[PDB]
Amino acid sequence: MHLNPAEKEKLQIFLASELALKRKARGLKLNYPEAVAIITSFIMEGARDGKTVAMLMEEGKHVLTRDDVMEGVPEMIDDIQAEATFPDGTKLVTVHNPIS
Amino acid sequence: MHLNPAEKEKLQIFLASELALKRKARGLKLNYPEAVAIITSFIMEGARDGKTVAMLMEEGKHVLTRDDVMEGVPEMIDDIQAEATFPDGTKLVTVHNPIS
Amino acid sequence: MHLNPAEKEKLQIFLASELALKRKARGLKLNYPEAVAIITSFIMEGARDGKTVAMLMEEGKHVLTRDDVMEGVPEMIDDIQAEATFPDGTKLVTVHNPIS
Amino acid sequence: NYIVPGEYRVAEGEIEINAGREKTTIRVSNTGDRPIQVGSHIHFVEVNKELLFDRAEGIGRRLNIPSGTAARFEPGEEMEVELTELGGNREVFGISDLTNGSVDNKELILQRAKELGYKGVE
Amino acid sequence: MKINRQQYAESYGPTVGDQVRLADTDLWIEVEKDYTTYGDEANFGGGKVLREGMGENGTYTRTENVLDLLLTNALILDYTGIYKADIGVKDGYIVGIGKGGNPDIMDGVTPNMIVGTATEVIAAEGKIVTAGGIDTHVHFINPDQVDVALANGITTLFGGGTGPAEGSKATTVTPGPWNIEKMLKSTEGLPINVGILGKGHGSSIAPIMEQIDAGAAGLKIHEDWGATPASIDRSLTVADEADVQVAIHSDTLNEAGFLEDTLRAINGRVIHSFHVEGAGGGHAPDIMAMAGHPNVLPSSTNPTRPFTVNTIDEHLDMLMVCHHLKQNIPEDVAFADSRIRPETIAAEDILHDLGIISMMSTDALAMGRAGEMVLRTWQTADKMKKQRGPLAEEKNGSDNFRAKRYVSKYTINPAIAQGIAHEVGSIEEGKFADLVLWEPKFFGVKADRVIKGGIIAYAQIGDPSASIPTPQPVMGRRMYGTVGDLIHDTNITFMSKSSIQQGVPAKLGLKRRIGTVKNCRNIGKKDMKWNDVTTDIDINPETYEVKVDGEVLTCEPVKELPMAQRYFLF
Amino acid sequence: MKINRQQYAESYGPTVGDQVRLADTDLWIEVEKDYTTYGDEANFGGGKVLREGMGENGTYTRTENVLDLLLTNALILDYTGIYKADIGVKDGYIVGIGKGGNPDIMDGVTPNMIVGTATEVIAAEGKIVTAGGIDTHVHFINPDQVDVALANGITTLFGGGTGPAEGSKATTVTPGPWNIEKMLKSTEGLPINVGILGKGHGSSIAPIMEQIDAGAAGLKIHEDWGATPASIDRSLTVADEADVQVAIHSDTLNEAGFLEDTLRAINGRVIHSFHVEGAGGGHAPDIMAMAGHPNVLPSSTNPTRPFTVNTIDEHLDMLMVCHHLKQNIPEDVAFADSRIRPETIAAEDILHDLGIISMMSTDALAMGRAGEMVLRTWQTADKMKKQRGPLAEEKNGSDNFRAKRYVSKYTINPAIAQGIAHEVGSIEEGKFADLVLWEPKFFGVKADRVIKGGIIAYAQIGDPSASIPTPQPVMGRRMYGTVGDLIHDTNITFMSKSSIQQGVPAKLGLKRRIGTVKNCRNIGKKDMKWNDVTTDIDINPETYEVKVDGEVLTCEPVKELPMAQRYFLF
Ligand SMILES: *c1cc(O)ccc1O
Ligand SMILES: *c1cc(O)ccc1O
Ligand SMILES: *c1cc(O)ccc1O
Ligand SMILES: *c1cc(O)ccc1O
Ligand code: NI
Ligand code: NI
Ligand code: NI
Ligand code: NI
Ligand SMILES: [O-]
Ligand SMILES: [O-]
Repeated sequence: MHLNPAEKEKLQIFLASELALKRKARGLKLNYPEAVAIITSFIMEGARDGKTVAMLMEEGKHVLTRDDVMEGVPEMIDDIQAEATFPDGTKLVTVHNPIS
Repeated sequence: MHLNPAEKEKLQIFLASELALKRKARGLKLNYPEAVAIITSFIMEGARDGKTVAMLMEEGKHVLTRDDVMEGVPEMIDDIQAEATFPDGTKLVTVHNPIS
Repeated sequence: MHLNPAEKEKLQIFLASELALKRKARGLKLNYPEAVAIITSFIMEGARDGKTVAMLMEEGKHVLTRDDVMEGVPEMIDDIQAEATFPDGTKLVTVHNPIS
Repeated sequence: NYIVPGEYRVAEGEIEINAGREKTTIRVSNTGDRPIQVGSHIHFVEVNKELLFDRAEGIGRRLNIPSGTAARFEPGEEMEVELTELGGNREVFGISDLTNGSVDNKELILQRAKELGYKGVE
Repeated sequence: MKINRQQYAESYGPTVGDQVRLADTDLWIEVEKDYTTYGDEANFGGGKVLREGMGENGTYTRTENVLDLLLTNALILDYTGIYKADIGVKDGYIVGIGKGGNPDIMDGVTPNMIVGTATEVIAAEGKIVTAGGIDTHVHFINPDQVDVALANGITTLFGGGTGPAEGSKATTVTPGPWNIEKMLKSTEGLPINVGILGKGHGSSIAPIMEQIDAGAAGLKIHEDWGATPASIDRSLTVADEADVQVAIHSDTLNEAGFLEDTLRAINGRVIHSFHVEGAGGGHAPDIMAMAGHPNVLPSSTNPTRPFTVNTIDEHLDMLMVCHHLKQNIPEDVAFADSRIRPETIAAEDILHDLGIISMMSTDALAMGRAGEMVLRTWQTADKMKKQRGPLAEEKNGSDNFRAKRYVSKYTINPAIAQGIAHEVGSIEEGKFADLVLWEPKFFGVKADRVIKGGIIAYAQIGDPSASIPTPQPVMGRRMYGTVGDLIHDTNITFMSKSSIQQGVPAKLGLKRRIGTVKNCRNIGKKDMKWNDVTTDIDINPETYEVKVDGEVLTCEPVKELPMAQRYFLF
Repeated sequence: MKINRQQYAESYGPTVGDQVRLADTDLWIEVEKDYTTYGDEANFGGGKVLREGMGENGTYTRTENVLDLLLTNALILDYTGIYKADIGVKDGYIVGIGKGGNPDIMDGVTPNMIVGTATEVIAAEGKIVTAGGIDTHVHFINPDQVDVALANGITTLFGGGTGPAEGSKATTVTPGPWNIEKMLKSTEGLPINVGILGKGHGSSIAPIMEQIDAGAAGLKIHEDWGATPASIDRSLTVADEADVQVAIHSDTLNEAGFLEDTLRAINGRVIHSFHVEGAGGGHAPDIMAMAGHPNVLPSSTNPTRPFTVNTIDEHLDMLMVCHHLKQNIPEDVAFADSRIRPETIAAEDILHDLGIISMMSTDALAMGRAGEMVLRTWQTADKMKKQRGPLAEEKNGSDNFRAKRYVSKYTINPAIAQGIAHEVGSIEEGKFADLVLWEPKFFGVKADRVIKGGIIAYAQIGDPSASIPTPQPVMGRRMYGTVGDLIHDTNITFMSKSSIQQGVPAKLGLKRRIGTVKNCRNIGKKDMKWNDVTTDIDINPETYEVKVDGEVLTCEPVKELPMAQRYFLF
């Protein structure tokens, strides 16, 4: 596979996102690390799909809403940042105030 | 996400439990580490759901039965212990003789 | 669970294979590490199922085809090697030119 | 009773910066063709040569703006700024090498400014 | 020119009278005073104050009142106050608390807090800064425990053990000269401050004392080695000669004595009473009465902190499985029922709030959680505010008095108990620069950056392959203070005076900073900051009812805690 | 007996005239010459040539012209040529490039390249071998950054920082004697070569110079510390006395001057201009004009490399969030728009292709990617071939001229700029054996094996529990060169002449190889290999149009790059 250090670390984000999505599916309000994991994995999968940085800046604000997360979690998350390999190489995505 | 060392380690248990559940779904009798992973992940997800320590001590004895696991595995597992964050903070669950 | 170093490392292959299978399911042509992960996890799950080394040498050539992967990926993968615990203990599987 | 973790409850009132120091308003012009942004704590006489203002009125002074903020001058832009007095020992070293000592040495500062072509030595 | 207070606090952190919520608790801390000069605040970055000829002095060499590091705009939470200041560090020590910058141009600069060519900058605006936690009940069982501790803001581990040997799994003991030497060598690789306890057991002085001369920093008396009148007496005789502290886990079984017999053996000498509530160990059922005595320095361990609806079920089962007790053997059930008591656990919450229990600690990996001493201190303070109200001593609607009482329990009080408060345990000039920065939203839960000896040792930081340090995944990671030989200069090995005089560090090749244990034998309860109450504690032998000043101390368990499921992935 | 060329290349790697594709790019390199004697090629294994009495000499002791290591059948890609040779290493240095084996029986053996009893063998047949990359813009923020760098073939990190402190997060600076000493000690544990930059800020010589005497290898001038005429002047006065290099991130804000004022302060002295395009920092909008001057050694940082459809969106947002800029504050938007310019980023691609920008670098964790300097160099060369065609200087349909121009940017040119090219930066006899083996299919993406000081430090290798090393999972892993004391002998700490003369290594207990920085003050643009062009660069202040020789330099961004989604899991 030839995994480099970042590829090994970022597998953890996907795994945490899978865990969080199972918790959401059984009706739980998500906590701070669950919410971050879901939005982060969404960004990295979007890059893999070949979306633009600008599409993901927009979409990342609509992945989770206030009624998906516990009290205070929207206000704890000022942004979420992720780097992934786009068709044009690694880029940084920053999602501002992802949960309104 | 701000993962601490325990949160990183415990992602591994969930992953091993997902692996074991896929092996069980395709008809395999589970082995010792598979059985432990499934029961452990069940306990940690129960805490996340907001069950009590006493509910999980009872439920953990009914997650896998003798006919789910290979010969000798019930007698190899004297107990399974896990710590997780309950609504009232971290607690230890011990499941005694989880597989009869 | 009593995980040894190899068991911990090999959980990563299963996780990468799950990631790659989700990318394939949403219609993406797979890349080099995705393709390797899928075929590797297939081999290790085959051993767990109790298939022979010779069955897996044959089957591993039919897990992914040219139209599942990006241009050049078939020619990048000369073989895939994996060790897993068969009913008769650890064995090495080598799949030659897995993607034609 | 909605809990925002770590939130502030600030007291009433306002914070007066540079309290008790003399304030001076001056007009400043960016005569150059590239933008110039000036921080709160640069000795004002030592700014970019192409800013035209009465250089004597920048001696011993800096911008009366919140600590860590900056005034921006677009190419060709003229605007008024408010200055406050430097404090502490009222000495400046380095920056443009116009002072290298007390800010009281107005004569010497302006002679160096004029020789090096800092605009507005009057 | 005036700045609105909301905007001021967003740019520079809070100032006098402003309040800040601690994590998702009900606890509010208020800025008591501020060392700044408004308009001359220090800050670092593009077009900011700390630039050459401006807020950075370009003249002075490092020796000339210049700092190695300035923490700008810190909100300090410490036994000494809750206040706003810059913190200056030099040669790995706190040298100045006040106002940093450049006296050339700024008013109010503290004279030894010059920002110069030699100065690094950490922005602490909007952070809470505390001393590193001092955990005095550590079992050295699994080296992975060190990162767990750093992640929750602990910087000093005092205790014992050789790894997962049964003696170590039960007791905070590194026994004898050879095991002590081996663990002092191991310590060279641990990125945290350390002190080692020897076995406080023997009927002759020499086998106990040779541990102190070998490099132990104190002793542990534990019932599993025989917490007998003789072992208690010989250990305190050694401790009084050697100037080190003795910790005790007393005879739960009352085999050779009841509590009054243990106190007679102690004979008025200073002692640190571990897990004084007694679920973690001690004379059944009345050990917690120790906390009323003037010669006792009393600590709790953390799993009883605070009293929750799962506490008893979790403890009874934990005790039964760890002691190999059988639910169908009546003596085993009677023992468990005598040791795990809702009456004493509930009263323990109140004794913390009243300043009668002075310290917290973990009992890491024996009966306690390496990374939850700080966490559970604040959960306890929060539960007490909800159930008892603001303390009578509070003003302005703040919880400052409670916050100073509780921060003292895991910073300065353990350091005083152990004889190490000359080096660590508080943000004061002249002490080692062990500092923890917290985002208020994560206060007491997950540390932002842990500074050890003036260099970051541990941080919550992101992808090492990224363009910037904040992209996911953000997790706790060892920083450059832990790497190569810098681990030696950023951490202290605390040792007895006698081992230092005898040259043990040179004999073993220890390269770490060597800290001297001292001034542990002529202290008492009165020396515990904000937690100095002596009183008659009565524990009813039939009902386990706790009384203080004829008042029954009872309290309800809670179903939910802050600093819990909002934060943790598991 | 004759061998078909396809079969020859499969067995021994390519020979004269054969071409090899670099990864999944359009770039082809051609073997220019071959040192072998056909039929006497060296190879190792069962029934192979390097056996006692055959291709291995059984007579000579190690001192007698015998190698410690032979890399057989390497395709070298270097500023000195693209050619086929054996590489011989001894005492951790490259001692021979030519033909290895046994003069007893083989023709054409290079006299000091005897394979003897003492010789290890690495098979390089079918591999491309390059010098280790030299990254001269490193922020030391997160120690996990070192493996990221090794995995993409970087072997030397020059820069500064103390971990995730705000000064370090912005600037390549280890400030002052104490922080420098602490980071030199930290370096003992980092498995890569290192040089530390001090703070290039001050109005007096002594506070700057004391950093050089403490063990700094150079200085960094950064606008966040005040990139003033005084700081520039004093730093270059120090550098000229000390024989170290100065890097500059100029005054973006034009606060104390425009570019012409910075050049007047420099006064013709040598300087390394970091991120010369200016997205990473510098006089807005015209800093990139620095790259035309004969006394400037100009580097790019990597996120602008090359110009893609996501570049501007990604940079504008990155700058706004990292500077805490608000989208509704017009001065913040004007600043961002003045700094992030498609006109200068597009022209930067062409200035690389023309040899006007001489070097690449990362800006690791401040505004750049630790593991993408090599990656993005080749993506840029590939994009330029697609858009501009083969360079006029090419022959035989190969891209050899472009490949030498581009490999120079991250190997020899940074090494010359820093004063360390006597030790590192190229595959030449007499230089340290820092070598990177690449499978062509992964060239510039993932290194196969990274050799440091003649021992493998890092490798892509599989399951450590397997019968053989290739079974999954194959990932980057630290090898024996990083373990125990061998980390000292395989890596170099680069230091000033003065710190070496003053005995800093012995004072601090440094065990690493000590490299001397020298010959940095009487070089210029003309000394940059294949990248030596001086010219008048005009940047239009209204349109940001770049002209060179009256020609507007414009270029389109691309939607896709090679060395991207075929390779990476994320
Ligand atoms: C196992 C080991 C200990 O040290 C304590 C308790 C159990 O169950
Ligand atoms: C606990 C303690 C008090 O003092 C009062 C009430 C509870 O529940
Ligand atoms: C955070 C930290 C930096 O150092 C840079 C940018 C952000 O967003
Ligand atoms: C870029 C550069 C050139 O020289 C020509 C064309 C593009 O797109
Ligand atoms: Ni105990
Ligand atoms: Ni204990
Ligand atoms: Ni820069
Ligand atoms: Ni930089
Ligand atoms: O204990
Ligand atoms: O930079």
